Amino acid sequence: SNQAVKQRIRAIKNIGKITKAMKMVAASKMKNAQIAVEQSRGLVDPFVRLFGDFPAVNSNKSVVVAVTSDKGLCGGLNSNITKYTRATLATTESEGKDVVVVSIGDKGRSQLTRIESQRYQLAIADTYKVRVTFGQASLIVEELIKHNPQSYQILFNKFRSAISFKPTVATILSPDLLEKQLEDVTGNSLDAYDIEASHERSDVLRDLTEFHLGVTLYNAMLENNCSEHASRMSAMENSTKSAGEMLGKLTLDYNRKRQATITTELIEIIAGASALM
Amino acid sequence: LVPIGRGQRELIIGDRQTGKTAVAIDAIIHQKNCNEQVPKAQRVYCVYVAVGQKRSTVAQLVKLFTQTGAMRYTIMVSATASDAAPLQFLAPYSGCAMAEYFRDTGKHGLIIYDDLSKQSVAYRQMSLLLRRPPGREAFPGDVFYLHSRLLERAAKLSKELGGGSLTAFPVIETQAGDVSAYIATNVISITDGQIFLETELFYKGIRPALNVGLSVSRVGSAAQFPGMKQVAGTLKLELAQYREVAAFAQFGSDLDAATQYVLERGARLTEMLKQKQFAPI
Amino acid sequence: VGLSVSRVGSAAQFPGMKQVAGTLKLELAQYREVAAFAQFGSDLDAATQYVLERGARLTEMLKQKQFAPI
Amino acid sequence: DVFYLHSRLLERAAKLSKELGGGSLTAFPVIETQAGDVSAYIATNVISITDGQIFLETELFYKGIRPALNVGLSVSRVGSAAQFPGMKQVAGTLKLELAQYREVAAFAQFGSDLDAATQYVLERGARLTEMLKQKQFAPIPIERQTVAVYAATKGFLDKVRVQDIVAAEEAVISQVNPAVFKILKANGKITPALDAHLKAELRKVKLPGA
Amino acid sequence: EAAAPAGPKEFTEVWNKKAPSTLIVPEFPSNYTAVKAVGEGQVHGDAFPVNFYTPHSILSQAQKDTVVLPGVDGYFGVKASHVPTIAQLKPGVVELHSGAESEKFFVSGGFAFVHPNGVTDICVLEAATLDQVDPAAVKSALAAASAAQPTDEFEQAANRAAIELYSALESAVEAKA
Amino acid sequence: EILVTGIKVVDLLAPYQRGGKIGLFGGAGVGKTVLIMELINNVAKAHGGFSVFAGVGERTREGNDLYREMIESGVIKLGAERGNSKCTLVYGQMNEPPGARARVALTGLTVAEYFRDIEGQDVLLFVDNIFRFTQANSEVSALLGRIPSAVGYQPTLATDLGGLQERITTTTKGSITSVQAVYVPADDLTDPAPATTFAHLDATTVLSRSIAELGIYPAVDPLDSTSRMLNPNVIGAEHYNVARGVQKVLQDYKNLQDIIAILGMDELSEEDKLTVARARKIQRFLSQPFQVAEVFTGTPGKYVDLADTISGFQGVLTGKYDDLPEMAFYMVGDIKEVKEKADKMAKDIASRKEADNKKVSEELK
Amino acid sequence: SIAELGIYPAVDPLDSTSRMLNPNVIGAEHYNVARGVQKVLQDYKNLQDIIA
Amino acid sequence: ALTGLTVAEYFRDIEGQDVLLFVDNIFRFTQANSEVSALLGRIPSAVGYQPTLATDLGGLQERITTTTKGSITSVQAVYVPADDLTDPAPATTFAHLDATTVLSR
Ligand SMILES: Nc1ncnc2c1ncn2[C@@H]1O[C@H](COP(=O)(O)OP(=O)(O)OP(=O)(O)O)[C@@H](O)[C@H]1O
Ligand SMILES: Nc1ncnc2c1ncn2[C@@H]1O[C@H](COP(=O)(O)OP(=O)(O)O)[C@@H](O)[C@H]1O
Ligand SMILES: [Mg+2]
Ligand SMILES: [Mg+2]
Repeated sequence: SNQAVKQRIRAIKNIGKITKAMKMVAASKMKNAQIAVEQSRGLVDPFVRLFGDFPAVNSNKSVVVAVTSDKGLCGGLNSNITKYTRATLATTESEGKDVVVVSIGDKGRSQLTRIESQRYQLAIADTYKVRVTFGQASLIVEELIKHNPQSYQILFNKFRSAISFKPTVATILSPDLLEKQLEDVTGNSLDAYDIEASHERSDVLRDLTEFHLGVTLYNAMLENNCSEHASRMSAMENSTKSAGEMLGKLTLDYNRKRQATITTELIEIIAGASALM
Repeated sequence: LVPIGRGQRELIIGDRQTGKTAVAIDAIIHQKNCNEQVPKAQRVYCVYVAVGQKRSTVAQLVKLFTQTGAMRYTIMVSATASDAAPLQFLAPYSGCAMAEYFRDTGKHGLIIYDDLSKQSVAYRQMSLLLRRPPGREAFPGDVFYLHSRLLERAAKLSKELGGGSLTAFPVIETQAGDVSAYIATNVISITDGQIFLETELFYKGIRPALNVGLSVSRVGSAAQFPGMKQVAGTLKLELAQYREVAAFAQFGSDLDAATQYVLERGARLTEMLKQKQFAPI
Repeated sequence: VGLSVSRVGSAAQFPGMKQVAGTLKLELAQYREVAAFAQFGSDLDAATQYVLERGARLTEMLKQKQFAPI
Repeated sequence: DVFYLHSRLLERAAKLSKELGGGSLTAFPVIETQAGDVSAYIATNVISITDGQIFLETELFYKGIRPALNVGLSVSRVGSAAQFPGMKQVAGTLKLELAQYREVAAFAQFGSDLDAATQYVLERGARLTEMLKQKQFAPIPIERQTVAVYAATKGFLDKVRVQDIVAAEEAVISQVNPAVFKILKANGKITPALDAHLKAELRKVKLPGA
Repeated sequence: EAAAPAGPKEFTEVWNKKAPSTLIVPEFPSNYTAVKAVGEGQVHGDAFPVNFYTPHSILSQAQKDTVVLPGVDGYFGVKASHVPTIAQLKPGVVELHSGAESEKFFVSGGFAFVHPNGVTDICVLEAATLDQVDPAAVKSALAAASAAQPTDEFEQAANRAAIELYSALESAVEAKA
Repeated sequence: EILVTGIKVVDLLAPYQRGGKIGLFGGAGVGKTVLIMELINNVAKAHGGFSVFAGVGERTREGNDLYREMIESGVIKLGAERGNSKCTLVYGQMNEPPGARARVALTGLTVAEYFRDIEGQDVLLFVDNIFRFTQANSEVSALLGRIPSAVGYQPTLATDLGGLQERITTTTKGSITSVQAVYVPADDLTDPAPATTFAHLDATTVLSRSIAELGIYPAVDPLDSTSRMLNPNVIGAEHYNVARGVQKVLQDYKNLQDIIAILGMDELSEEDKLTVARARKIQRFLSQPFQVAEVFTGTPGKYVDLADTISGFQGVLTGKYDDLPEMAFYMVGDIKEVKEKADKMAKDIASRKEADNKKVSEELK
Repeated sequence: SIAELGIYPAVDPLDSTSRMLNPNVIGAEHYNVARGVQKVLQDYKNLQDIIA
Repeated sequence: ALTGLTVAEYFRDIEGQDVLLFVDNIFRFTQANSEVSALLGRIPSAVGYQPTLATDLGGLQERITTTTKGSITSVQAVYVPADDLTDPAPATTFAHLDATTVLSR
């Protein structure tokens, strides 16, 4: 029973160096993937200063995406997104609107089914294995365009810094299925612009909203990956703290057992010798 | 998983209130169920040696062996806690001598020494009061010879001597699952098998709380049922695969659709080996 | 190397070896501090990976071959 | 017989009956503990002799919370419902608020998730544990402790942030009219007239956190 | 017709009724942009802000005075207080000028907006500097792109985009200044 | 036959026998005197026999406390009403020499054995710290010229303890329900005196200090407290299945706690999160206010009936009360009071103000 | 630990030593394969705390 | 160590000075007194030490004090046996210490 404690110290110390490695790994991945996150942050801005921000609009059909992580030591990031999924998905509910929920990342596949199982249709996963590219987000936008709602919702975590990732809902409306219908006030605000397309405005907005979905989906799953790495860096920071305080308790209790072992073996030896002399 | 032949001594070692007696009472009650069905030559006569127990604990067993009917074949050698320390030291030898009658005259015996760890405390008391010099924890030097003199009397005799048999079940109580004790490591070294009962498996629902990874039988496939030799070879082959995958999948990292198969199949087998209290199958 | 010391120390070292062992033991101290993270190879750090690679070089230096003293 | 050594020692600390004079003897055994190990031999001997314990922690003492009284472990069951009645009227709320402070520090040892009602019990607990810590070789009378924890378990100190509470309670003891200390000492507890004058007097107090 | 006037502010107000109250409002893409379209200003004479973006880069964000954009009708130019425009770009050279110096990015196509406040947001996928293209592989690929001509209008439309992008790349690489 | 004690963890997980030896195992400050006083208050009034309190090696202050509270509640009557008393006290408290504390348990046994053998009726024997008997014989045995046994004890620990313990039984002519507090010396349940006295009891209620430090009182370790009554042929399959399911959930949480302390509850399965939430609720629900603890806790105590215990714990097992928080279960009687406290905690989530003016404490009231 | 895996004979490959394991006794083609097998079984044990 | 103490006590009590005493490895003083207690056939106390450990240490350390004449200030190197501060030799020494100066690598 004195060797159960020594091997438990062995287990806690190897766990405490594993988590300290994974903290530095997450910190290394957070800096060389922030060099790709705030590069892609720019292209979201022309579409929001062109189309605006219309989250609570009365869509007939809506596809909501919660883009989450694939690996699992992120520390309550994906669960916070799973709760903001229903927190922003009940604020849409005004007339009995249809909703399709979709998860990007393996840890959203397991977590939305507990709350919304009949409204689940697609799981995109293995997305951060090599990297995130725009052709990939384009294909995910294509399969979100196969069924064609009137609105899109993307739920992710905006990578502010290595401390805060306050989560974000970004909204993308189908071209004149609801978007220009949300633009017409005493005329319209979209009619200021000269459409310089080949075909009509109804097709330049058709192309323009697929490009907006691809840009928003790319930036969402890039910001979510960088916030995942920083959340894992903050999660394995508390794991080495816990595996150090548990190690210190176990080291103190081992010192007690070591002292008691020497005392009890000594008392046995003295009692053996005193029964002869 | 840990089958037992006739003439084999098998240690039922476990922590404080596991199912140690309940394994041994079920081995005795089951011999009553088999003695009605076998011919007269291959009937097993059981002896339960109760060392250092309560006197009302053993009165609950005479009441259980009567209302099952196992008392027709059972001798109970009862050296309770109020008996003198030489009566509890000597009661495993008295019960072995009452059970060696059936071994020496061609019949089959089953001796159960409940708490040999309480016989050695009765032996330590006399040895320390006869001023014999103490050794490990306080025990006399000859406390290995105390138990190996006794457990080696459990034998399967040759056919010249009658073909008789005596099967021992020493019971050893550990303190915190610490099998590295003095009396525990002696009887582990003497007996052939080992039925290690765990208190953490007891409360997970797994009753009999048999640690299938630590429980051995040195006779093994030599003296088990041939109808279950070809089935329980697969059973321990799968439960060995169940154990390491559940150490990983309780963290909750990832699962692999065949790693998912072995921790879903091994849960079918773990629930299969559960059992009620006094119903030997 | 972390637990082996000499209380006499480098006052009784071969000079010339003292020129190079003084930075050898510092490089091996840095490697021992960043050791057991070499299983993270796909998870590269580009500043500790250099001292990890050089520590793996130098631990392969000090190996010998049994009654061939140098 | 090292249990008997201390048991036959501490059993002479008694409260005698009126036929024996009514005298008393209060014992404070002191036991040094190694690294916080309360499960030692002599420690668990004297714990099962004495009527309570006062646990003083190194993690509270290093932080400057002095006296470093482990409130979750310290206990005194024979002296309870035998203490100062005004302090008994005030201090149950203090024990409960330090209990909830211990609960929400047992939940959040790192600060990032703030409920803003958990922030309230954090701020009240940090105010109270600044209230109870005091300096050496200067004991306080019980009415000046009753008023000082009355001014803290209620409002009257939430203006003061977390640092200036040591000066805030000194300003409270100084600027409160010292008749209410005589009424609290003489009456034994805060009467509703005294509660009225005490709620009144704790409003004309110039707190240093402003 | 616009009976659901949403926004960050309306979603903040309605979201405090159906979600649990301890949850802070989810952020919106509006909260990280200080520049809008209807917010007048940002002009200051001759130079205008050119937000030349890319999915994997930000190629320019400082103010320039004239931008040549390769729209689908043809190359057009943007001076300071230009008319509002949503121009789809064919594969061509976006010329950024600050004076006599011109940086020539050959892009892959993708839209380019001019807003009422004079901000211009060129938004293309692959926006290479014309330095880093070789003049050999373009006709080398167009010889094959003029060969595989199937009836599959998916593949034929890809061939049309291929020959048109490659032809524009050729006509932009022989015509250097 | 079962002995109902009105304690949730005792009646559910290790139920007591009406003629059984009961042990309360504890480590200096975990609550076995408070448990033995609550068992006195609950059991020794419904049980219509005589009581013997053998105080062995405990505080003299506690003997005076029990004597004065028994004179108050009329269990002990003074003067000419003395024959209507129900309890007799035998005291060998911790100021006594080692020879007195080594024989005073035999005096209390003799008083109990007269009522069992001659009056022929049921006795309640409460022995506070039967460990002090063993410790007193261990003080004595050094000077008798004996070679010491393990840790420091007499060579005759098992036989002295067994000779004392085998007298405390129910025979065919009378009953002795025995409750013994057992001290464990340095929170060491493997010490030879507790490990020897474990085999003499029918129900061993082991109190843990880690349970007590979480505020859970009575600090009964539910995975270390056993009975011979937890058997479906004795208590019925409903009670037995609820108790084994409660123990299965608690053991599963105990296996998860090593992961939860390091990786947090964010790494768990949803099945694991469900069993951690349910096990925290059934850990808090095993705690109970005592009527003898209300003079220093202030919370009035609750006697929880056994049927209410079984029904409430079954409901928390099946998932009928996952709507309720964790702290609604803490220090309540039965499942009606969980829902009452859960309405009240929720109710007090708003009501925190409007003590601003309109007082009875302005200057002329 | 080797026996609970089912590897029988449960010989600990790292802990089992011999004085016949010199290359000038059993040759180099035996010595280097034995030392290579031991090195692979050792860094597997160093990885095994992170596989689990 | 008592011989060094006597040399220091002459400077304190006759010369009237503020003396410095350096007990190099007070743990070796403890270990030496433990050996002479083991050799005189005394039963060892806790972990392995002399039964008189606190008084054999306090007999040395209580002569290091300030008198009315002068003082002795003692700078004692402390070795901690198994990196265990609850070992009885450093736990008995640390009761007497008034300051620690930890020298770090
Ligand atoms: N297979 C089983 N299924 C259900 N319950 C069991 C089983 N085996 C034992 N138990 C229960 O566990 C309790 C302990 O059993 P048992 O008497 O065998 O303990 P033990 O190991 O002999 O310990 P001790 O010798 O201290 O009594 C018993 O009350 C019994 O009801
Ligand atoms: N049921 C309970 N409720 C509240 N406090 C308790 C309870 N049981 C024990 N305690 C606390 O534990 C302390 C020690 O209990 P006690 O029974 O006196 O210790 P011991 O187990 O050593 O006899 C008591 O003073 C009391 O404060
Ligand atoms: Mg038993
Ligand atoms: Mg007590």
